[PDB]
Amino acid sequence: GPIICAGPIHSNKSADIPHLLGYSEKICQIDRLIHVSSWLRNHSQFQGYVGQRGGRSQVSYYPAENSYSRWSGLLSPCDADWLGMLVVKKAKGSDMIVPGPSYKGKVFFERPTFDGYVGWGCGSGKSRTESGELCSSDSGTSSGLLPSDRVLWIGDVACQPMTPIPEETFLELKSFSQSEFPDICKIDGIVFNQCEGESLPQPFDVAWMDVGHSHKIIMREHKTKWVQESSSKDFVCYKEGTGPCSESEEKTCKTSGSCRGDMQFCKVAGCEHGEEASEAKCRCSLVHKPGEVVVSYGGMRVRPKCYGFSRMMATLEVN
Amino acid sequence: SEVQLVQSGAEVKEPRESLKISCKGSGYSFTNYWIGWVRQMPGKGLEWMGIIFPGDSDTRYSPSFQGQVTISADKSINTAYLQWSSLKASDTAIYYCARLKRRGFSGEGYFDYWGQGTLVTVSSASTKGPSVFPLAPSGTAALGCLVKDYFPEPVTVSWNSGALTSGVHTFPAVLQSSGLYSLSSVVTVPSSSLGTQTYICNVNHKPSNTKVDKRVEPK
Amino acid sequence: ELTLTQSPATLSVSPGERATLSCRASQSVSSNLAWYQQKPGQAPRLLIYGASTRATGIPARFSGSGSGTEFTLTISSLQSEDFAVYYCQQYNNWPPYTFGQGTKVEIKRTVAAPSVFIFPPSDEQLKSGTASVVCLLNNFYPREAKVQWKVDNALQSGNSQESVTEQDSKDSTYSLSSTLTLSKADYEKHKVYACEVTHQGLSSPVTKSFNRGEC
Ligand SMILES: *[C@@H]1O[C@H](CO)[C@@H](O[C@@H]2O[C@H](CO)[C@@H](O[C@H]3O[C@H](CO)[C@@H](O)[C@H](O)[C@@H]3O)[C@H](O)[C@H]2NC(C)=O)[C@H](O)[C@H]1NC(C)=O
Ligand SMILES: *[C@@H]1O[C@H](CO)[C@@H](O[C@@H]2O[C@H](CO)[C@@H](O)[C@H](O)[C@H]2NC(C)=O)[C@H](O)[C@H]1NC(C)=O
Repeated sequence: GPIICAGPIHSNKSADIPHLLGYSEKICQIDRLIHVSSWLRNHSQFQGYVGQRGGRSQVSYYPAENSYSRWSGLLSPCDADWLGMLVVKKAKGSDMIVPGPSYKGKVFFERPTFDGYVGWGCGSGKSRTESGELCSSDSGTSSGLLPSDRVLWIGDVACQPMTPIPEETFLELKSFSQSEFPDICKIDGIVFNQCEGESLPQPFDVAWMDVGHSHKIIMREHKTKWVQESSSKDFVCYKEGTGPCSESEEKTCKTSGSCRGDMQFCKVAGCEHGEEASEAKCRCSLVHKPGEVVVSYGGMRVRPKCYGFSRMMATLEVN
Repeated sequence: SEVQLVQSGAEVKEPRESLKISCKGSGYSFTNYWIGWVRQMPGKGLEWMGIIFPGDSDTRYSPSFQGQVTISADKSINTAYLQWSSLKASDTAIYYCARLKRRGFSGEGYFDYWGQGTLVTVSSASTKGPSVFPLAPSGTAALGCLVKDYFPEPVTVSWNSGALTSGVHTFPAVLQSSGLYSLSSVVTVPSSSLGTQTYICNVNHKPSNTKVDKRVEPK
Repeated sequence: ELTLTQSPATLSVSPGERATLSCRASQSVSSNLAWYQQKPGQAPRLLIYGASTRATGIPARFSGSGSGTEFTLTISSLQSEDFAVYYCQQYNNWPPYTFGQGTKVEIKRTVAAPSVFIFPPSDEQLKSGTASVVCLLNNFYPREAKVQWKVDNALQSGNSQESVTEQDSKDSTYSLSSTLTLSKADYEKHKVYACEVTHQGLSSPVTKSFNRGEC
């Protein structure tokens, strides 16, 4: 289900996509896949929208049995991009498309890579071939009001506001990863260990975290703990049936203790209920997720920007 | 063990037919508590019909139902009953049984545990599959399907074989005076898709083993 | 000589707020008053007996008060499962077990005007010998709406039926269909078929119409 807003029923492909300043306003655009729509328009000159009727909850995932997608409040890379936390960059010819997903008919797909996040788009009237390598014309996409299953998010991924770590901690994490995967040479074309002879690039499923430096920390043995911290971004503010509150309304609810709220919002930021002369006022409620994830790895505890399990392309040592 | 009242299943009868529905009590001393029956006509409130004390089969009826129904009990099988000699169309309703809890000499008791209810449908019609008619269109537009003259409930309605679910309203069936049901299912669509998108409503009536796919087109 | 009057018939209230429902007996029933809850699609269940005693396993946010003729059911902070119908019941005087007519507790939202559409009968239905004209009111709030059929300006009664959805899970609105049914012969002796809709969200009534056999 959605964080705030049920799936869009757009009426035309030409409607503009406004920039919205409020957090809950942004969340509602995310619920409606307006951010992926905006990405496609910027980068592929796509016309219109993805997510018609279905919204974010009906996106396709690889693998399809996807743990974090069950929690509407966990952010995907595209979600985090819209919130300014990272950038899903337009794919270049050198970015490798992983085998496994069902690419045929897709209009957008995205995967984490070793050093970032990459998206592949299609222009108006086109969709992806079975291999994902090319866009071909597809009469099923002519309306420009496309369903959510045309959007493919690769990986079991959760993004979250990060607690930055110093370079010294990154370099010790990085050395621990190297010691855990001594046979890997490159990942997604990025040197991981020094090698001479190497395999061809191969699909590689791995746990990883993005800790905000030059590349991800990939992990074999690691521990995670989820704790609900009830920070201000863990709540959204809306009115029943009518969508997100404005930026200034949201700021009032999350600073003054004077708005309606669910129990956890009352418990943390304060709430006031009843009475009113007329019209329902703003309410804030807890976003549905396990909380904030802390990763134990190599003797360190880190609150990463993103954490996930997903497929990348790796070469292996040959000797 | 907790108190449970389990009623018999839904009934479909013709006018002037007889009908006996049942309510089986478990988890308590059956002979020692009144059992009541409560009628709920479609879209209306609750009306008390009568009570029976299974210990000695003493009965009390509301004046509204006295002489119209008979309430009985069989304590050998912990079951209470409600029955009609000759049903009318206006007996279509949900019927609940409920156990009466008495506390003292001042009042008459309240209903502390309820059965799940028995739907009774009275129509002179026999099993019949629906006719499906387009609601032709007509920013956004509305289109739909009129699913008319079927019996009994239920029909199921989907759009584009289930690919289209958001923005659909399938209204509750109405039991017409002909004894047949009718409903409409409508959906909101972009006007610009009228003529480029195909909209088909799939209507399935299991009691008549009928499936109908109806394409809904402009003009 | 014994009525139970519940007010209001529909209580529109926001999640987390306190709700107060009242029951007035036309004559004293002491404390012998019970409250029942009926959730959508479910059987009623006891909430309160003896005017103020909460039944076993009922959440603590439900309380009842009163004695004599004026009774209250209070829900201290409404949860999503509390939007339901509530019935009061008298068990003091014969004929006992008088039920109130019910108070529906529904989700409050800003007024939303219906989008109104009219649908003429299909050729396929006309060739079956009957004609159904459908008027659709989509996604409005509150529930109260007036739909009147005019057949060349003559107001119709007795040949129409309405059907309404439940309050929608996501946007908390209602939708409504009104179906006018005529014989084919009756359909064909009139020209103008019109649906006229009155609703709080509309500054003035809205009429949707067509002419038999023209577009
Ligand atoms: C598709 O292109 C859009 C145009 O570049 C881009 O929108 C731009 O997004 C940025 C980042 O969110 C906004 O940046 C600034 O907005 C306000 C001022 O209005 C500042 O207070 C913020 O701090 C922020 O710096 C731009 O306003 C916005 N521009 C427009 C014209 O909308 C989209 O982000 C692109 N889509 C994707 C998926 O990247
Ligand atoms: C495409 O759809 C949008 C959204 O409905 C239209 O924008 C609305 O237009 C109506 C008038 O037709 C205005 O009253 C609304 O205020 C507009 N809403 C917004 C959010 O802008 C848009 O006009 C449509 N485009 C075309 C070409 O019809």
